[PDB]
Amino acid sequence: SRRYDSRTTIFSPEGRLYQVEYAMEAIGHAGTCLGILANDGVLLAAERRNIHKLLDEVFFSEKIYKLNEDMACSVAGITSDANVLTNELRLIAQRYLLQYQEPIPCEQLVTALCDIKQAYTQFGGKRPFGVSLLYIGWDKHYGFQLYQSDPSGNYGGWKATCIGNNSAAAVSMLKQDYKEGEMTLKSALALAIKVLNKTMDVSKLSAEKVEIATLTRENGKTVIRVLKQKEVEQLIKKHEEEEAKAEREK
Amino acid sequence: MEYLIGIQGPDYVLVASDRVAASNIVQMKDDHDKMFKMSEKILLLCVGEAGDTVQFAEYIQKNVQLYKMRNGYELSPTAAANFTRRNLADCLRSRTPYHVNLLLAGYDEHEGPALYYMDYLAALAKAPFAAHGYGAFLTLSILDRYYTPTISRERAVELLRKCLEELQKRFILNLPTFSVRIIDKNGIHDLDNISFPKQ
Amino acid sequence: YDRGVNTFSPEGRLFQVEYAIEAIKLGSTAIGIQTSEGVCLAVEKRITSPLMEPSSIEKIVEIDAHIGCAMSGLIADAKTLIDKARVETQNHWFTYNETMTVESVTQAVSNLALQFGEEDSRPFGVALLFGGVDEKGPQLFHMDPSGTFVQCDARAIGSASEGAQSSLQEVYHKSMTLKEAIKSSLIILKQVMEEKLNATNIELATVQPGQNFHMFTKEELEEVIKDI
Amino acid sequence: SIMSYNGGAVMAMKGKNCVAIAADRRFGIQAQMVTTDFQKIFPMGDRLYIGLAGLATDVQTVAQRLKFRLNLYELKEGRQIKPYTLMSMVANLLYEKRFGPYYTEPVIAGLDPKTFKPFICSLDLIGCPMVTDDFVVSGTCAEQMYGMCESLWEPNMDPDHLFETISQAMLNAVDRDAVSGMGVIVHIIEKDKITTRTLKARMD
Amino acid sequence: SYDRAITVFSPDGHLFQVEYAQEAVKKGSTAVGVRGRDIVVLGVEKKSVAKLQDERTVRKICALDDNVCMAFAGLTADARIVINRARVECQSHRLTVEDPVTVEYITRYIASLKQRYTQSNGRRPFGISALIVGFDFDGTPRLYQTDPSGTYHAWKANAIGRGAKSVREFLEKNYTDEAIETDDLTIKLVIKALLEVVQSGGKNIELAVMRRDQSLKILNPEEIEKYVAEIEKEKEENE
Amino acid sequence: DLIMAKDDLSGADIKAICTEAGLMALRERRMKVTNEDFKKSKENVLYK
Amino acid sequence: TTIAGVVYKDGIVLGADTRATEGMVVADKNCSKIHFISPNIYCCGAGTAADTDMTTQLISSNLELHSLSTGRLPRVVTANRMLKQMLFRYQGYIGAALVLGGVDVTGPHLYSIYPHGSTDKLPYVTMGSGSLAAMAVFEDKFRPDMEEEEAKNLVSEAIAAGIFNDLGSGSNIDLCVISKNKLDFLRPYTVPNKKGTRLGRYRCEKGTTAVLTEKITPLE
Amino acid sequence: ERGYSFSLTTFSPSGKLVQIEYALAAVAGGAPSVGIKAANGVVLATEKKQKSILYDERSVHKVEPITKHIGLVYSGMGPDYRVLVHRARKLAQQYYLVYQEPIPTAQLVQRVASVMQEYTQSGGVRPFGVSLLICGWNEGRPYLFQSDPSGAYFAWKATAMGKNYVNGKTFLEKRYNEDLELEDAIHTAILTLKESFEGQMTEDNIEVGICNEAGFRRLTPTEVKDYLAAIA
Repeated sequence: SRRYDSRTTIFSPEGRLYQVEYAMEAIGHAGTCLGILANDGVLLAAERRNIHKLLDEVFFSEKIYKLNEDMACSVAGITSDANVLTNELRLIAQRYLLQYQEPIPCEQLVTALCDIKQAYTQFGGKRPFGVSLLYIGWDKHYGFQLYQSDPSGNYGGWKATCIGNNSAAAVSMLKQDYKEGEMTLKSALALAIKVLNKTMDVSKLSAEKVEIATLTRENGKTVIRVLKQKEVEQLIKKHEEEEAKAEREK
Repeated sequence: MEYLIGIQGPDYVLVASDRVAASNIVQMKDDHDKMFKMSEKILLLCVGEAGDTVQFAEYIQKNVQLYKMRNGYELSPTAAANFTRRNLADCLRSRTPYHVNLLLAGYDEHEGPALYYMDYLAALAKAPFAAHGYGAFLTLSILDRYYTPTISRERAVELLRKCLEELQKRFILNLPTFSVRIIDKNGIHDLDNISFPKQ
Repeated sequence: YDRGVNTFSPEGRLFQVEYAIEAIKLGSTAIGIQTSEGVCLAVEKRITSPLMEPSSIEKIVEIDAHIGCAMSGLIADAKTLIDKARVETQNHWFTYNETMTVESVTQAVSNLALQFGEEDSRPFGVALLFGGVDEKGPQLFHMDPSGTFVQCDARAIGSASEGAQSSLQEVYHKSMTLKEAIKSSLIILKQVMEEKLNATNIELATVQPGQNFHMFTKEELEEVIKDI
Repeated sequence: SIMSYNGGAVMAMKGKNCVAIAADRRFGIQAQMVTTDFQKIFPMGDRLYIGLAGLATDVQTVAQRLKFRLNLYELKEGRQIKPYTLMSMVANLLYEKRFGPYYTEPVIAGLDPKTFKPFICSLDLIGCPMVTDDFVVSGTCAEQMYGMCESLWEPNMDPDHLFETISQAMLNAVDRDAVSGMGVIVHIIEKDKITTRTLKARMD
Repeated sequence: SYDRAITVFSPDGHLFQVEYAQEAVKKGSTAVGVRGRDIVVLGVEKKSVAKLQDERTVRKICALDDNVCMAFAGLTADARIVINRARVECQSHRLTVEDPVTVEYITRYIASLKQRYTQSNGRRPFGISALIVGFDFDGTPRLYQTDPSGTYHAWKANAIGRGAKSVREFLEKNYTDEAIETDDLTIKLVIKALLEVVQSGGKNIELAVMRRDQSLKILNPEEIEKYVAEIEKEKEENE
Repeated sequence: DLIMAKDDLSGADIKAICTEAGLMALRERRMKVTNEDFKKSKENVLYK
Repeated sequence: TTIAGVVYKDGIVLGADTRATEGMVVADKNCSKIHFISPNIYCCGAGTAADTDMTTQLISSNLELHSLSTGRLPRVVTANRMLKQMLFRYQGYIGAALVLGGVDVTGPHLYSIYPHGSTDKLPYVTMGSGSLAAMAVFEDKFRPDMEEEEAKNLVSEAIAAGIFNDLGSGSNIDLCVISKNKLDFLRPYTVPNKKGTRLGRYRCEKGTTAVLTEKITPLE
Repeated sequence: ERGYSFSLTTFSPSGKLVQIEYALAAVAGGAPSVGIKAANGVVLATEKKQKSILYDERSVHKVEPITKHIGLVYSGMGPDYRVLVHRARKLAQQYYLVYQEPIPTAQLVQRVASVMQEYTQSGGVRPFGVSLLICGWNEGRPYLFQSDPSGAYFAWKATAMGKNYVNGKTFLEKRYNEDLELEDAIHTAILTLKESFEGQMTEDNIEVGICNEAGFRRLTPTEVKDYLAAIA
């Protein structure tokens, strides 16, 4: 009864963990997200993996999961493990609100989920969670935030994020087009449109294959704007006219 | 048994207590301290069943220190008060209840001062001036006579002087010395110990 | 080729306990000597770095006010057992108003020297030298990972125990004194250690019926070493 | 009794196209009042309130528990909650403590989320629902508010006569009561907007 | 649950996972720490940041009490777990005995947890190595390190992370008592040791000190720049 | 600018970029190699 | 509360009165004690209301589950066995005075359940506080194998006598008829009481009450 | 039961869940099916061949109701199908206990997908070899939800699962549209089932259930025999 045992916890004799890296290489496929925090708001971007013509789009949601009033998360990896994670995460934030009657700050939420993931990395032989996922949100102490979960339990705040293997060049692009706090909400959207236009190899970026949701700060509302498709269309037209204006320099 | 008063101001909180430790019929200790510093701007006093007071200080005090050391910053007074109410409300319907009756005193940078008010049945309250005990009765008329929401702190000290002068006038108890704190934007300031010379 | 950890041998022994007896051998040496005046004991610290502050390494730890000890090899597996042995001696003096004798201490330890298993994990990796003065005079005791506990009159352990036992049987007899045994131990030490013998390398622990508690502060070690 | 430990009165009244819920403000320990700003009517989403009366411990506890389950439900399903669903949720939450009962009498008053249909109901301390068309009451001074609403109610009511009727009912039924007084808060809601008025009650 | 023994002894007398989980420490960031006599100093090198993002979340130096300070190496998640448990333990000690928590107690707790963690049924050993610097009662600066085996072990200066042999060789030829005379010089000594370590651009040089009657102060990376500048000035004055 | 680019580049990546930039150079009949040659070579070697 | 049941020549006639008293005060004038179990089996409750409600909803859930698992019509004896086993497991703490009726393949079957777990099969039962009067009316004017309208008149007469006698009874009278094919359910059967129209319009005016603090919050 | 509790599910060297890929292959080796949503109702249809002429068609049922308004078919192995059907049964009744309201189909698919995903993580157990097609008419708009062994789920306008799902799907892309009636849905469903089955398709080789807004309805072999006049 031990020769069948798969040993997904014991270190490898190369020097690192073994199953952890392969969960990372399971992150690398089927997924490509980022967001752009650079004032008054923060956004998320997403690629349709099932962009087939025979779906319904009746969920009024996609990759985004509004997990509270003031936080959502973008998924990349195996989807339904993340549903297990979103249910547990939503329930964690809601029990915190039950305990204090004040909304949940974003880093102890992230560290709670990171301790859950490390709890299945550390002991037993259980299969690790093959899900990395993002975080947007608001607090009383820092404003708008961005966080990067990893299947190890390691996290890290960013100002311009990355999950999927197609988006490492996006991080190169985010550095080459880095701004010091300039999110008028049209500049950041045009930059995100430019990034997803270049990094995905889908020619000219059909707007049904993308997804953009924003989070702005209102006094009593903290609205999360999972925006509709027409503004995405005119955003694509704006960016393609600006690419035609930009290649007048040749 | 006794009562410790908690007068709230515009931008300060005036809390006080006794130095009295009851027994069978004897006053065992005449320099007792009921003050439990939760954080840099949140105090806590406790009166009730006298075995539960120290352990409440243990539970609440140490879990607030855990939050402060974990996340990097101080609680609001409101969330701390609600957390105390939650642990009371959970501890009520069991085989082991706690019997305490104390109000909570905090100060936010944004919300400013805040006064809360418990009971032995875990009820929250947001009060301008509150009370418990038997000194409650003889003192809230005097306090509700001379109250102005925009009152200065030396007037509050004089009002507390007056309130004590009506505590030593028609009471069946001793109550010789009272300690007095104040909370401001600067933190915890200890005022002088308020006694009367007897002989 | 990974078998079950609770498998005996084709020859008979076990495996993992035998590998524990192998795992003793890398550790540092130690020498204890029973004398009727009292039990003396010595050890080597094996100081590695000058950045390594020397007075913090524990080899002789204290079980009771009259029961001493020394550890070997792995440090922290020994620390658990030292803590628990102390607890059980405190239980004996409490429920009995008397001193748990050293044999009863070591019976209580080697009751769970091997309770290693998957339910109800690995075997421990430390050799222990137990001393003290009970009612039966001085006692010197030695256990192993396998729980095979025996009395020894002057046992030497660990990495240099071959020449230590041999040259110890050269010098030892029944009617030794205390200080003669102390310098007789540290001669063997500075034949089996690698570094120069000085004030910081070794540490002693002697417990007597007269010198009632095991007490050994620094710089009487200087007076003992300059007597060589 | 344990119901008469802190006083309390919650009235809900169905109008023509709108619904009005009101409660008292007083908080205190059997004969000693404490404050005049204790909240007993909670918002549960838009155009739907709940009122809680009885022992204040169970008031705040059940309000936070219900807010917990309510936000979990509205996050598991993107739509907002129907009032019968909320009634059944409160019934299940109270009935989980069948032998460890809370001391509260919840009153739900809200509009339809799809239409402008009003809705009122009340529950007992073990989870007995009761839907009516005119009014439900809860607290110590039951018989007073019963006399008022069976005296003054009309079926088809514009919000102004609704407001004045529930105003006179609450004022008179509270003034005959002893342990419950010290101000009245009134929520008069409709399809378009939500109005909150406070009345000039006797502060005695 | 999981009835198995992960860590078996070797045929030649080892624990594979205790000796081998030190490699994960060996392939992490470098961090040094010395004690002066009145001011304590430590800091990590090799943040290896993206130079264009947040940095308040990647902080490798934290505290458990107002008296004690952290550092670690290896992978960061196990450090996060151990720090959470250590905070709980030190505050629970404050619950009981009314002292500030002694550093020796919290190091014994961490090492004891680590050893009973390696001993137990199927729990993977912690591949970290922490540094626990604090100055308890009567102002005595002390500093201990940990190990995946679970051996708290008091030192005078640090050698962990990547290339710790080189760093300890520099501290070996730099054990001058003169270096711990001037607090500023001790700070500069940490800067020079970490300068004899990695790039040390003055970007990944994250250092924090405690003057033993205050709390930890994280230094703003302009003061560290002037420290590196005066170190380069003294290096020019050497010729 | 190129050292900072990849955190774990080897000499293989360096040879690949230093030759692909030359292949971009002789694509347009030039001798000297500008910065955007290295940019295109970086975006050709690494992320494809 | 006075519920009754009877078995005529083909099926079951159930009745109810919809005054939900709370102590001494009429708390409701229109309630519903005849509950759903299955498309053929119904139930009436008495005594503690919420206990009857939660118990009948649990048993209705379990029998819907069992019937959908099987693929046929439920049996009444299964409902009886589940109810008596549950109520005996609660040791008579839960007060649920139930009348159980349904039509199986075997035909009509009426059961009454007393809240400890004692059950009886009867042709006619009465339960509640004023059940004694309706049982008197039944024993006065019962004959075996009645027809439909006879049984309806009898049950209406019985619950009517219970309403004109009992103090916790009295409202408009619920009826329910179960056959092999036809299920009917009729709330306002013979509404006995009128109410006098008001003699003074005591209507207030737009502003007769002093207002201290207003608020307006718009919506969509 | 013994203390093992270890998941036999391991990522690949590449990063792939080999037991889920194999479970998808085991789904693909099963009996074909098709299900179509068409403005007023949802039609499910399976393909139920007896092995011999001996077998009975009144014993085993593919189309199976979960509530009074929620149908459910599969394409995989019946022995796992009945287990997770029974689980969905028990699960829907807890919702109806809590809220006293019939459960929405999206909430069913959430909870069933949570169960199946949570079970493929769980230790010493294989995944299910079953892909579902869940449907129902909740709150006016009818729905259609396909799940899979990997725990995921989707929402389709028309789809297929089983043998020749690619061929049936290419027939569905051409054939279906936005708006049809229930009869036309049955027409295109029996057409695409007739794409892959054997030549003799009778009142028993197929087994068809529909959904109305008035509730779920499971059609009989009577109307199935009525329908294959001017067949497909």
